[PDB]
Amino acid sequence: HALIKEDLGQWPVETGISLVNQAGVFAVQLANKLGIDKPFVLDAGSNYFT
Amino acid sequence: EDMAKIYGAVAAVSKNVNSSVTYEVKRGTHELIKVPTIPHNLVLIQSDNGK
Repeated sequence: HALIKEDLGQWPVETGISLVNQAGVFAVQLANKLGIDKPFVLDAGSNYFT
Repeated sequence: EDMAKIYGAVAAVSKNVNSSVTYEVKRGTHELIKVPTIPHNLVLIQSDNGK
């Protein structure tokens, strides 16, 4: 048996309060992890071999 | 960065919601003491000859 797992981390969620407000806080941290918070242009063209 | 500040401020407001209160109900309650003996207040008076 084998499987492929995508690990985006663990984010605690508190009940009794609005979920969307907590999502916004975690959204900026998620963008920081993926490196997409600041304006960027992808250069992966040279990442190849023959 | 300024978006994290705005999002943090909103979450602070949403977290200001109150859940419940807790208190003790003790008014009207008093402790009980225990009396060990029964007061009779009786004395027997008898003459010397017993008549």
